This record gives sequence, structure tokens and C-alpha cells, in this order.
Amino acid sequence: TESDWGKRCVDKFDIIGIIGEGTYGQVYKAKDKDTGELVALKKVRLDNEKEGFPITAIREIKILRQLIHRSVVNMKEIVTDKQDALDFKKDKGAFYLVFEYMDHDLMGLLESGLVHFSEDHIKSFMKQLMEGLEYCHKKNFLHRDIKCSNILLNNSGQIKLADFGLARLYNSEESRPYTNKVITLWYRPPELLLGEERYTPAIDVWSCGCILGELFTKKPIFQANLELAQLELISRLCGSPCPAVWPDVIRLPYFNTMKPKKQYRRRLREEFSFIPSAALDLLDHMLTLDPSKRCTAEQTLQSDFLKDVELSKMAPPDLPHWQDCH
Amino acid sequence: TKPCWYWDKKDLAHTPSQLEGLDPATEARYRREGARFIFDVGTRLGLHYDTLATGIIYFHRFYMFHSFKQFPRYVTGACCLFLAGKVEETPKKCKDIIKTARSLLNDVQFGQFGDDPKEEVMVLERILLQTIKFDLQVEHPYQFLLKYAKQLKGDKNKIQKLVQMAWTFVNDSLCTTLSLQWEPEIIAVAVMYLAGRLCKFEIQEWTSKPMYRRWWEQFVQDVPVDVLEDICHQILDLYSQGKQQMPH
Amino acid sequence: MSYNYVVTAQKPTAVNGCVTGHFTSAEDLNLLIAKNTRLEIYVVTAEGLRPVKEVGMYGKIAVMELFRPKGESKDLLFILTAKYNACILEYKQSGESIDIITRAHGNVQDRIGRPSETGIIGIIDPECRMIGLRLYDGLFKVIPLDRDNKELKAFNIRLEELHVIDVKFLYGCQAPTICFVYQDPQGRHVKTYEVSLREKEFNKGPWKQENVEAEASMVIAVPEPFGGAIIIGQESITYHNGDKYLAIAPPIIKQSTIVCHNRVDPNGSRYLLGDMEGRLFMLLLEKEEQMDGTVTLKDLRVELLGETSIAECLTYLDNGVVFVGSRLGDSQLVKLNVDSNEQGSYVVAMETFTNLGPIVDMCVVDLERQGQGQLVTCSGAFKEGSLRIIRNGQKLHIRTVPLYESPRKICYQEVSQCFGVLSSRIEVQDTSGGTTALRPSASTQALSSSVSSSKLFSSSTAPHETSFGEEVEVHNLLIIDQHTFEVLHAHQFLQNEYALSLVSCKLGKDPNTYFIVGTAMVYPEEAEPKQGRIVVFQYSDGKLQTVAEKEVKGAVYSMVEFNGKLLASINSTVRLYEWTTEKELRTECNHYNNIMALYLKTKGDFILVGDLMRSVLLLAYKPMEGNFEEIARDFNPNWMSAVEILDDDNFLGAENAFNLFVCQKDSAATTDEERQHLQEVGLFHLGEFVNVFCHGSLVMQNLGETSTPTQGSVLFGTVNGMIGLVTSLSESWYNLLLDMQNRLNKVIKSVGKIEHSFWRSFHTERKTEPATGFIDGDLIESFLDISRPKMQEVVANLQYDDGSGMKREATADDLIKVVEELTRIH
Ligand SMILES: CC[C@H](CO)Nc1nc(NCc2ccc(-c3ccccn3)c(F)c2)c2ncn(C(C)C)c2n1
Repeated sequence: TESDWGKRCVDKFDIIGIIGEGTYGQVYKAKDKDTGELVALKKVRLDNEKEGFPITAIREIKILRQLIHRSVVNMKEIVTDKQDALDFKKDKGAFYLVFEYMDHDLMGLLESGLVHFSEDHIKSFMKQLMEGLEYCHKKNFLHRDIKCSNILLNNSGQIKLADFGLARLYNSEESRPYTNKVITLWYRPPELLLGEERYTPAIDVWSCGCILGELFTKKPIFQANLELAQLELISRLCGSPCPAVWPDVIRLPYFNTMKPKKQYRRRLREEFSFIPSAALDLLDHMLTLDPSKRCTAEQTLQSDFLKDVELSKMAPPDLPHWQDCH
Repeated sequence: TKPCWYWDKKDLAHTPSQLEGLDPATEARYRREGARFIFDVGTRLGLHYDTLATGIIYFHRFYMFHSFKQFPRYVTGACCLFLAGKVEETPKKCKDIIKTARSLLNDVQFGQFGDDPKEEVMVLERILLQTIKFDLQVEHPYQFLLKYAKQLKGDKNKIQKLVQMAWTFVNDSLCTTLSLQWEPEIIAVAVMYLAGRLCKFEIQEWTSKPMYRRWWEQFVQDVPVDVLEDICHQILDLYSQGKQQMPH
Repeated sequence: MSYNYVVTAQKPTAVNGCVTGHFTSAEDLNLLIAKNTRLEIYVVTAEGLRPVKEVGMYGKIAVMELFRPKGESKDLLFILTAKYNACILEYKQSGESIDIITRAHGNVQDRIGRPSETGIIGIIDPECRMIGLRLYDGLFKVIPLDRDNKELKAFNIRLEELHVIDVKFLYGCQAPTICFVYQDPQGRHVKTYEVSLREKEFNKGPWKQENVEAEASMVIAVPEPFGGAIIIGQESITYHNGDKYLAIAPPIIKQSTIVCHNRVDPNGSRYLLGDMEGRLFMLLLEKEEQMDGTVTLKDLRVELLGETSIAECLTYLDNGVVFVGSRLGDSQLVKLNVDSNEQGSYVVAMETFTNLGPIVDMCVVDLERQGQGQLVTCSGAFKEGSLRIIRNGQKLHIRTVPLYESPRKICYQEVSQCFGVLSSRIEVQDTSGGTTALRPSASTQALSSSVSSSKLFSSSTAPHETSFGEEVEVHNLLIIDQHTFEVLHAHQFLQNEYALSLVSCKLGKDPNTYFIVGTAMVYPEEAEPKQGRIVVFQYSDGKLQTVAEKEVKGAVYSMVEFNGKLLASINSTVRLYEWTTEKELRTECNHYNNIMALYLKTKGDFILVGDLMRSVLLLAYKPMEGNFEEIARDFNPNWMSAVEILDDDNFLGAENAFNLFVCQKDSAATTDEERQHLQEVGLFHLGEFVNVFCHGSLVMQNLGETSTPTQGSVLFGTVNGMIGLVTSLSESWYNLLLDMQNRLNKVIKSVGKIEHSFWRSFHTERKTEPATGFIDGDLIESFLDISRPKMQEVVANLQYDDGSGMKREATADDLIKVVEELTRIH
């Protein structure tokens, strides 16, 4: 049946090339021999035998079979290398996680400078992204790593999330120690910069907001190399963490340790005065220092900016495929 | 989409092991020992009750697809627990799991692990994952016992007694083949039903519908008493066979 | 890691801007001409220009303006670089010593902002109270010109109008006032604001906003005698001051877009306008003074003067002389006469300044068997299109071959003693239903001619409607003689067929040498071409014969000969064809993991693929198996403009951000992933747009060993006419030359006080990285030009190291030799 995973061989896919470097394996693009469907195969190596099957892959399998949404990347099946079939111990073969094939990644499109996003385009993009985040946040799973590389878009204008490698469930009533360093520094919230280990789902929201600004500027907002420099940049824009706005900042481990150059005032509305009013309000609330005051996904969808967007419209983003040639 | 992980009691006489010559009593004895091995080992380490159960549901499912005479049970058990730890985010190093096993196992028993215990276990992970059809997410009776108990109102002490006795029955159910016969929701209701009959409590009164004598039907639709009676019979059999008695 | 060296062989020639003033002395009339990264200062004589000074800046010159604040004797110069380096400069001359003073400097980049579509705009107040900058959408940046602002500190005023087309500081206002044309969904509008340095915000503008032509392009500040502004469009010119509104819409300007304006008479009566077809107009402000003593603009008139080179900037100098600054063709000095000549023209050319124009493609060929090498470039565009023959002379000797149509590709065919050149010309839909060319050109002045009769796409049934006046490209293959450069033959391709690739080679066991062209069928409706042809031609006995044609489902962007087979890129696909004994192309094998396979290069059985956005990929032909394999890809994303193979392990690429990078195989077999990961080991900000990489050298007149420490020659051509050279170094030589750069940068004074390290840092809108693996040869070659005190200062405490020891200090007279040897590769 369709459910008997891990047995079908990778022979069934014609390998087209290697689309990307992975965490636990290389990512290959392939075509299904039987259907012609283009798939994306991520390789899982248990030959390392340090810890056997990598947990990063275990999370991506465990979670993505449970989560089904139009903005969540679908794992179609798991296939294997040719079987020795005489002794299982000798087998050093590897497994492949079949995913749907997304045409482009958001970082790629911005870094190639080949995209121009109109207000209406950003609405369709952020609506799908935050609707997907809401599905996951309602299922009590946390992405813990949001980045432009991780949001994939088809040329059709559909958006999908594809980084469940660092995902874990969050229990509201029962808080437990979590890994402090979870997001790429550019999209890491102030709480995790100050080291809060019991983090809310709002860590992902901060990241999605960083993207909202990035789509309007085409340049990431907080570009730093070191954790202190990042807190400084965030502080120059959002304001310095202080009990006046973040009453529990004193409870966070590094508040006395990590001070910015000044106690800055928030300028987010001034430095982004070129953004539409509905969007700026979304950005201002998503980029709130206190995670308990930062808006949730459901609230972001019930915003003047994203509420009245028709998902059917799916205005494709603009790509200039022929003009680029010359 | 997703696989079917439940068989009928009658189908358990056609497990691979039974056909290779293991008698029904022995396969069940092997089933208890392997499950209790998984339980005791994980308890000796620091593991959440869900992690212990996940390993046991894995182990039980495994020997519905393979035979005990070719796969030594304590190696399998150790492998299930090792994977369960990664699945449930309570990870342990394989070497630490092996060490705990040596403390708890006879030298004869540790012989199953062969000359290189860690290798025999790590190598099995490949087979385990393919066997469980890469369906790693598992739900256990525990969450439903609490979800349903929370919706009951009455004497706190009487309600807690039902919860604790039932929680004890769930732990015992892991040793039985029931995890392979009935969904976890049904089990949570069955262990509640048993605690109710033994404590002479009438649960309907605590439910929101006090005149609804079939109290469970407001939690689990379409469950006949037939099923709840079979499950209870199977749980209490473990106590009557053993020298142990109902907790009360 | 990898070590490489990059030098300029020919400096940028295209004119990017030009201004006039009194910069060197309050007395002299100056002409400042800006080429990319280069500033040329001239003094205006009666015969022409006297050059006086030339400086380089560590930046692309984006803004260049002269102004004279109260208290200064002479004009000061403002320059803003494309990386937002701002400075105010002064000319100082002590007898024979000429130097440029940096009076104020700073970087005006904002941490947050959206770069505008129309680009950086810089303007200065008529009272020189402030500098206005339009860097980002929704914002206006003010640098106030007070004596104490030596750092050029500035503040942003919020601008409601997000999409601004053009802005100028208007003349004759009670307060500093800006007049801009902006675009919102309702069309384009002209709106005015007043600027307050005290309040640091805008105030309501002097005159009403009006809604202007949809394609309103340029804003002219009119001198105080008339006041107000003129708005130039595609069809109309309008004057907006207060309640006064004028509009002239002469049919002559509708024909070609006007791109440059300049003021002839300081009163504002006469202005110069130029258009894309090279026409030069006079805009006349016909004045009617009213009885009270006021001067009113009665009407506007436009008069055609003649033809110049397609001009990026115009500047009127004095008497009847005008400097035509051209980016697409040769720049000029032309004289305007009061009387027309017998042809009706008032414009007569005086001097012609060489501009290599955009170098679309180029090849190196030893035309005279000198053992040397000559560079033949595809240079210029439209009526300025030309071939340029370039040979090393100390100067470069350049022959120009006018084409009057756009050249696209060039390849040399020795067997035929001729070049093959792909060209396109502009025809316009005419009343016949066909098209008519604006002027005769190479493809129409060929001795013999032919037209493709291919029936491949003839089934059509796809409607493409034509409106009178719309432009079309007509593409041709030109056969050009290598001695005379006569157009021997011209082959016109199908209607709506674009020629994108050209090779000359033999295939298989076929002894004939062919011209092979790769075409793509372009229809305005298609975002991506879906049809294409590969055409095999033979040039024999003064006629081009169509030998074979292969239909493809895409665009044949690039083709390259590959061990007797034809390797071609068709959209995503990369394909290898065999040439059968029946003289037809047969597909052997394909590669599909590419977004768009824009550039191809080969060496042995290895292939390097340049994608539109997925950077460089190393492919291999597995001869035993007959298929392509993937050696390694650059997972870092870049928009590619040209690629070249340096050696079996190092690969060169050019970004559309004016950057250069080098990728290498990781060559460590610990994991397949390391092997498959190309490592960007070189990063360099060139400052030019590289269109073509070509292996060769023009200094091969010596053709001798023992003349260079560096090995290899990769010449490249750029849009601004700049020609450069890339060569490799040993670890020892690079570390020497690198250590010397850091010493030179501390010693050499930069114009604008721009840090050299910043200038060469890899730069996109999203990243900035320090340069690596590249030696700025133009910095190294400046050691010879610095004064002796500075030279010995450079070599102080400098210990040279090499394999086999030799850890010794070297003197400055030693280095003068080393650099002199490096000045010989170019
Ligand atoms: C998210 C991790 C990275 C993002 O980048 N890889 C990734 N890119 C996907 N799709 C985006 C993608 C990325 C790279 C290319 C590419 C590269 C070189 C040459 C030709 N193509 C591509 F044509 C498409 C994609 N579609 C499904 N998946 C699964 C495995 C989740 C995916 N994974």
C-alpha cells in the first residue's frame, strides 16, 4: 500500500542533479519514473553510526507526516538504496526522504535580484506563510528556525515551509529546558539572543517579521556576525531591552551581561516610513521585544494587511526570465 | 496515507514466531519479558513514561512482522528504546543503554547481544525503521486517561484513586498484546471502566450527563461494552496468572 | 585557496556624466567628464579641450556636480559613489604640482531603505545651502552645506510619494524648493515641496501639483528670468510655473525618446535636447515681456539641429561648441552653426573621442601571423555599432569598422579568411504592413545577401498583431573580410528570430568548416522562448549555404565546440549533439539541472555552466558511458554575466553586481559532498560589468618566457569599454603583492578619502565581504608613480618569503623592477 514506507527503492527515480547541500545529507532533484512527477530527494546517511539515524531527520519525518497544510511541505514517501538482502548487518545503504519539488527558494530569488514584490505580492506571500505557521502553532509544534532559504515558492505563487529539522513540541502549561541557539542569527529573536531557554512559539513570529521588512527593502534587516552586534542592531531599531517594555528581561540570563551601547528609543516606524500603513502595523507588532507582547499567528491573519487577501488570487511574484538574458 | 497497526486476537496465532514453533504461552512470555526489559531499563535511566511506552509499542509491533527465534528479544528491546528516545526527544546514547542492560541482565541473557552489544543494537535500527513503516508518532492511553479524567467533577480523592489505579492498569497493558488490538483511546476508557467496577464507583455521576449510564460514549464513540469487557478480562488475567493482585 | 591578479589594459571609455564650471580657477572654463571610476578635468579653449588633470576614485561615480558657496573664489566639486561614499573636492595648483583636496567626506548609506527604480539622484540648491539626495523610495536625504559639516552628516525627511521619477531644486524661490515628477496608480504628477533646514521637514509647495504625461521623464529648473520648470516626455514638453501652463507637442519628438538636456543660454531662452536616435534639438523659450516690467514665457518651440552620437550627457561649452558625452558610441565635440549646410544640418563634427562602447562579445586573433594577437570587439549599439581592431603599440592602436547596427557576437574562421558576426537592426512597422529601416547598415550593405526560408515554425496559427510605429529587431549573420572588413555577405534570420550564439568549427569526420548559429524565436507574449533553431551554414565562394537545421524547444543561448561534437544550451537543458555522416545533428546526451543555461565553457572533457541565478556548475562527459555527470556546483547564489575556466580546478565568474569570483574544487575525498562543493576562494569587486571572458594576450609580440612571474591570460570586455586581464599567481608572489598592497594603502592618498579595502569588498544589496584571492594590479602598478620618500616607506620592514627559504628584506629599487615586469603582461 501507499503507507508501507522504507521499502520502495530509489531506482524508481531518475536523478536530475543536486539542488542543495543538506544537514544530514545532500538534496537531489529527481523525476519519478512511473508518474513523471518532479520530486526532491534528501539523503539520510546512517552509515556514520555515531548515533545511527539522525534526529534531525527523525523530527522531519515525525512532524511532516502529522502536519498537512497547503503551506507545509509534503513528505511523499521514504525510499532506500539497493538492498543486499542477505545480511542486514552488512547493509550500509542510505534512505531518501521524498518531498515535492518547489521551483525556487526565497533567498535565491532575492539574492539573484530577480524579484520585485508589489504590496499585493507581499500580501499573498505573508498570508500563506503565517497561515502555515498558524497550522503548526495550533498543532503545538515549533519551527524554531525560520529563514529565507527555508521558505520555498513555486512559480505558481504557492508558498511552503521546509525546515522541520529543528522542530519540537511546546507544552503551554508545562515548560521545560530547550536548546538556546536555535535560529540563524539574522532571524533570531531578542529572547534567544539573551538566552531564554523556555521559549514561546513567538520566536518564529519575530523571524517572519524580519522577512516582512526584507521583502519591502530586499535587504535583511538585522545583519550581524556576533550575538552582541545583533542585539545592538535590533536595539537601534526596536529599542533597547529594559523593564519599561520587557518586564521579564531581568529574568533572562544575560540581561545584566549583554547591554547595548545606549538605551535606544524605538524608531521602527521612522526607519520604515516608506512601508504601507497596514504593513507597518504588522511589522511593528511582529517585531516587539517582549515575546509575551508580540502578536501571534492568528492575530497576524486578523490584521488589516492580511485579513482581506483572497488566497485564490495567488498573484505570482514578478520574475523577468527573458529580459535578464540581455 | 497511514498504515493500519491493529490486528484481531485471532490473528495472533499466525505471528511469525508461532509458525516457527513458539507456543502461544511462550510468545506471550517473551512479550512480557521484552516489554518489562524495556520498561525496567528505561526507568533505571531517566525516561518519560511516553518514551518507555513508545519503545514497547515498537517492540510489540516488530514481532508481529518478524519471529523471536531469529531476532533476540532483549537486543530488539534495547533498539526500540534507543529509537524511542530519539523519537520522543528523550535521547540516550546507545552505550549508556547497553550498560544499563548488563546491570539488569543475566550473563546468559547478555549473550544475545553477542560479542559487540552496541553493534548488534545499532545495526538493528535499519530493520526496526523499515518494519514500523517509518510511522514514528504514537499515542498512548496515558494522555486520554488524563484528558477524560479532567472532564470529571466530584470528590477529588475518589477521582484521584480512579486515575492512579487506571494508570497502573495502563502500565500493565504494555506487557499485553492489547496495544496491538485496540486503539489507545479505547484502552484509557477500559482501564477507567475497570477502576470503576473495582472501586464500586459509578462514573456517570461525575460526567456532564449524569443520566447517561454508558458514560464513556461521550469520550469514545462506537465502543461496545463487549470490547471494554474483553480488555478488562485480558488485564486481570495478568494478575491472576502472577502472584500479584489488583492494586486497590 | 587560490591566488589571482587583475589589471586594467584599457580604462573605461564610456561617458557617464559631464559638467561645466569654474573648478580649476575662478577664471577658467572647465569641462569635467566622468567615466566609470575616472574623472577627467579639461579647460575650454577656442580650438578644443586642454587636458589638465585626471584622477581615479575608489568608487563608481554616481553624482557629479559643481557649486560655489558664498565665500569661495571658485567652484567646488561634489561626488557621490554608487556605494554611497560622499565627498567635496577642491582643485589646488602650486606651480607645477597639481593635487585634489578632500574638503569633506562620509558614507551616507542608511541601514534600512529601498533603493529606487530611477537610481541615485543628486541635486544642489541654487544658493548652495544644501545637497539633496534621492537614494531610497519614500525618503529624501539632506546634507546641509554649513562650514562645520566636514563629515557630511545628513537627515532624512519622510516623503509620501514613494515612486519619484526626477527632482530638481527650482530657481527663484523664497525658500529652498524641490520640483519632482512622481508616479502613483493614477498616473504621473508634478508636485512641489519647500525644504526647511531649521524644522528638518517639508512645507507646502509654491505651486499647484498638476498631472503630467504618463511617460514624463525629465525635470528642468528654469533660470530666474522665467522661473518655474519644464517637463520633458515622450510626446510633449510642458512648462509649469504657478498659474502659468504651456504645452508644445511637436510630432518630431514622438519618434524617439529624449534622454539628455542642457542649458545653452544662462537666461534660459535656449536649451539643448537629445534623443536615442542621435538627433539634437534646440528648445527655445520665446519670451514676451509684459508692460509692467515682468518677463512671461509666451511659447515654446522645438527646432531640429542635426545628428550627433547617441548621447548620454550633453554640455554646451562656448561659442558654437558642444561636448557630446556618449555611452553607446564615440563621444564628440560638434559645432552648431547659425546657417545650415547644404543638407539642412546646423551640426558639423569637430573631433571624435574613441569609445569602445558596450563590448558585447570579442575574440583574439593573430591577423598578421605576428605571433602576437589582435583583439576584435563587438562594440557600440544601434547606429553606433562597430567592430574595433585593437593591437598593442606606449598606447593601444585601434581601428574602427562602422556597422550602423548592433553587433551581438563574433567568431573567427581562419579557413575563410573572414569573421562571422551576429547583428541586429531596428526596423519600424510601416504602412505597407512590413517594416522599414531607419537607416542603411551592415546587414543591408552586404555585397551578396540571403534570407532563411526555413519552414520549421511556418505552421504558426499563433496570432501576433502589429501596430504601425512599433519597433522590431531584425537579426543577421554577417560575413566580414579579415583584411578589408568589407561585409561580404549578410544572412537575415526569420521574422522574430533572434540570433543568440555563434561558433566556427569542424564537426565529426566532416572536413568542412562551418558557421553555426543558435537562434531563439521571440514573441512578446512569451516570458521564456519556447522555440529555437540550430543552423549550420557554410561560407563558400562568396555565398553562405544553409547546410542543416535542427529544431529545438527553447533558446540556444550558448554553443561551444566539444571534441568534434556540438555542445549547446537550450533554456534549462544542456545538450551534446553528434554530427552524422548524413550532415545532420544527432543528440547524444543531456543535462537538465539548470534554471537557465546562459553561458558555456569547456576544457578537455569538462564543461562549466553559468546559470542565471544558480552560479557556476562543473559538468563532465563520461566518455565510456555517453552521458553528462555533475562534478560540483557553486551552491552560493549569484546572477551571472560571464564565466571562464582558468585551469582544471579554478573557475572564474562575473556577477551582475559588478563583482568577480573564483570557484575551486575542494579536492578532498573525505566525503562526496566536499568533492561536489565548489568553494568560492576568490571574491573581488571589479566595478565593471563583464560581458565576455576570452583567453589570450595582445602583448604576445614578445611571445617569450622569462618575462612574467604571473601565468595565464584571460582578457575581458565590459559595458563601459573597459578591458581588463586576469592572471594567476603563486602563493609566495601573492602574499608578497598582498602585503605590499596593505603598505601602499597606508601610503597613498585616496580622492575622497575612500578606503581601498572598502572599494574592492564584494558588494551586493544584500552582502558585503572583504576581497580575497585577488591582487588589485592597478594598485600595485601605482607604486611606480608615488614619490621616492613614499616608495622607501612602502618597503620598510618588508621581508619577502618563498619556498626554499629566502626570508630576506628587499629595497624599493628592487620593487620598481618587480612592478615594471608586471606592467608588461598588459
Ligand atoms: C529547504 C532546503 C533547501 C532550500 O534551498 N533545499 C530545497 N529546495 C527546494 N526547492 C528550491 C530549489 C533550490 C535549488 C534549486 C537549484 C539549484 C541548483 C541548480 C538548479 N536548481 C532549485 F531548482 C530549486 C525544495 N523543494 C523541496 N525540498 C525538500 C527537500 C524540503 C526542497 N529543498
